[PDB]
Amino acid sequence: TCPNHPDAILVEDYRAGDMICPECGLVVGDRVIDVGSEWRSRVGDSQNPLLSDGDLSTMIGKGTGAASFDEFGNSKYQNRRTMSSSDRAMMNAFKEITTMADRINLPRNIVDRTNNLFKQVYEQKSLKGRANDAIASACLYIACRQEGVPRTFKEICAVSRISKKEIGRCFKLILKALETSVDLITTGDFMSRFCSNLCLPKQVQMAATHIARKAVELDLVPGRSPISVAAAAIYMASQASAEKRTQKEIGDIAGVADVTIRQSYRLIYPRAPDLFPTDFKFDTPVDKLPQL
Amino acid sequence: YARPEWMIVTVLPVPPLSVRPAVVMQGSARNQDDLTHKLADIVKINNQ
Amino acid sequence: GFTGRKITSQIFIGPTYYQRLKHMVDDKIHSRARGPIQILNRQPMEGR
RNA sequence: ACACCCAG
Repeated sequence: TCPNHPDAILVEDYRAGDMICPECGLVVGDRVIDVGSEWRSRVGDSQNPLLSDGDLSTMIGKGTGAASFDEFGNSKYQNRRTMSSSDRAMMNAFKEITTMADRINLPRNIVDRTNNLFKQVYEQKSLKGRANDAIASACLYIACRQEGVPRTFKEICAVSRISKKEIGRCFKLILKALETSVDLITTGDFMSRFCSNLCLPKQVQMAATHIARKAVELDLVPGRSPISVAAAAIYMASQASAEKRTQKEIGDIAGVADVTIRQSYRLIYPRAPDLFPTDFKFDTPVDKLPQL
Repeated sequence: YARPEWMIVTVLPVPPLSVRPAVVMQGSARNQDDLTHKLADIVKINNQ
Repeated sequence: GFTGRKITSQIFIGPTYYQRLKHMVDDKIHSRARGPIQILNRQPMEGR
């Protein structure tokens, strides 16, 4: 832009309001023009960027006088509004995702990642026949897992109308049709949620997350779901402390059947003192645990 | 300079961009002016 | 205080509670040679 | 845009 030195980048002097090059100090161009608002409005709200770019339509307000009403007791000018059937689907899905996420009290950043995942899939258009609620509820599952805090399928299925089988199929098909790799869950990621819901203290939480990580690392129970070893970790940490919790209350939070938690407990039991940390205040002795 | 039929407008003059500029307000988001929104409704009804 | 002479009048002096107000001259001083201009008016902007 | 507020 500078005549003598065109290669140098222009530095901006907003205080002095002009374009100056930093070699010879010549002022190029004209006075800088602010692109922001002059007040501290004559502009409207921006289009939602994730919503597809439609039209800059306005709305018609309520009638104010006799000239705004027809003689059969109604307004002459009606608030007809254009919107694409694709934008109607995106809006109704986004309005379902915020409903879905706020039922389990997700933060807004998971919602924004879900809406990013929904818009990316919907424009790529590989999921033609599956219901919009099913694909949206699967995108909420992935965005929860991609932020390092995944959820149980039963936890998401409790909120949505969509069954576990259907969201499972939608979860498989989205990963295949997005070429997106997502990390495998562990037992430590399902520890803070499953322990605070049952009203257990921090030291009980630390004991539960230690015996769960030790069981996975030692590889004592192949092929069991991480839910079944997390609830077993809660069951030992609660039965070997003051705050006792029965299998019904633990399994209700975990969705794990009161069969499955015993099936998990019949093999993790006989090596109990190896799993516990060396600095745990044992309110209940290890040999005093019930033989379940 | 002013005929009576010229007051009954049949073509609507669209203002230039210097009359209705688009602002940038806390990030990359072009907030259009009220005239641009109103001229959007003019074209949509006229096309309809 | 300057010449050391007694002031002929007798000054009324004593402890009085005073407050300092947030209206401070460093928050109010403002000058502008040439600066940014508005997107619509091409006139100088509003306020320091 | 609105609130609050400075000076007369």
